Amino acid sequence: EEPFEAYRSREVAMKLVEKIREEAKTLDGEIRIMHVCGTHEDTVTRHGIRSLLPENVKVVSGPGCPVCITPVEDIVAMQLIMRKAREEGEEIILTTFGDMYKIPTPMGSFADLKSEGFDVRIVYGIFDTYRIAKENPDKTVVHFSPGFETTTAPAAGMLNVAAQEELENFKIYSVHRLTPPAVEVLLKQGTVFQGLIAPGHVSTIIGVKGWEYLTEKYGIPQVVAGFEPNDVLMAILMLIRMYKEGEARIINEYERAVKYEGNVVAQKMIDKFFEVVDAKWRALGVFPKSGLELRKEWKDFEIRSFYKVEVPKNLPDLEKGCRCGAVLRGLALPTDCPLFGKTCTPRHPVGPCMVSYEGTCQIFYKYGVLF
Amino acid sequence: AVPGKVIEVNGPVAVVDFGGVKREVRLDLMPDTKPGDWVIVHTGFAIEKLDEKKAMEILEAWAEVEKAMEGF
Ligand code: SF4
Repeated sequence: EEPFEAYRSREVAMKLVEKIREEAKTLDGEIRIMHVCGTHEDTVTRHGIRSLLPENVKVVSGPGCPVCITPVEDIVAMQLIMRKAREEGEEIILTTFGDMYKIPTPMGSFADLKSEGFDVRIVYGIFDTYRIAKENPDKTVVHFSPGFETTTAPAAGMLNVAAQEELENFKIYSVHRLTPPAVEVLLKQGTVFQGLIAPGHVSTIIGVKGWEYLTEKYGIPQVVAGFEPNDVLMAILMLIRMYKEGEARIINEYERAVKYEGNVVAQKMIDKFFEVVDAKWRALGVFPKSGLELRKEWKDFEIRSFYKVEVPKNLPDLEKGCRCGAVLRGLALPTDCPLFGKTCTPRHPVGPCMVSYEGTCQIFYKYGVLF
Repeated sequence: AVPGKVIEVNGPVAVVDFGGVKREVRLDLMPDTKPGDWVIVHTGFAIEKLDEKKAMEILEAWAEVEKAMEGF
């Protein structure tokens, strides 16, 4: 039996829902709460939480989907590198997460690269890539590495092990991203929210400390939350009270898994190999200081250090008609998309939001939301 | 995202039990992990420990302070 049963008790969920309703009655206007975690959206939609909530309490879904926001340029670039490598005699084994594998671009996906005869393997984590590198010294093994802080930490750890053993056929195409900088940008570009449900797993890595500047700089109340429905319900309840009491602080509802300081070992490992840079967010634009690239001292671990390719200019981020940009910004839900459930489906997806496991569109589709 | 119980530890690798399914997990981010620990795993790596005992203690401590400040 998994510890912390109270956090997944249906009876507790009922009382929290009832409590939220009461607090909302005496709410002056409307409260808009945003979360930036696909797992949170999954919890929310799967348990019909938006339905259980008062009319004046809205849960907005932010860009909490690392694959969705991976730029087209990088995906196509990895494809060109695969071709150029082969042409130059060097054979490469490419690893990628399952959803990124089917991510569309105006010139094909990694699945198309596979069908053209390239060794493209689906992995569940960077340690898989590592073993593959071990078992194939004669080949250059590269993992197209996307992900927020929670996925970047294991990448950092594995790079640390590779550098010690001096593994030389183990590379990555870094498209790692930072979450807080994206929340800041959304705040400044128009997404309106009065409270934030900070991502629980990302917070495990960067701690409550990693989110504090947003409250000190923008005066917005935050709750670091777990992923059980009660974790989210609790976070919503707490944000409402803070909003009503005019408080501006961060509450660590996920105290059981998140230290205030975060995971220092992970943090140092990340700082050792990566450096912050401005970066593109598919369908959203360029967010300053929001991405990670390998430091010069470690250029040898980045596959791009070994192959210069030129990605065709002007590749559109999305297919015509896709509102994944509005969905990612929390400005619209998948049901506000004319294509949702018709032209666009997991089977025949139009945009990245429908392909990704963490995609808000896939999540809505998967749980039969017809709305 | 389900937590797992560490049943085996061998250097940087642990065997974690997730509802009867056992998988190998890297411990690089949680070096002091030991058999019996409950951990959260992401993409093959343990990222944090779950200590219900600790959590219950903090709760009781908090209640004791409030109970005392209120009159019980
Ligand atoms: S349903 Fe499809 S097409 Fe509409 S935004 Fe979501 S992914 Fe884009």
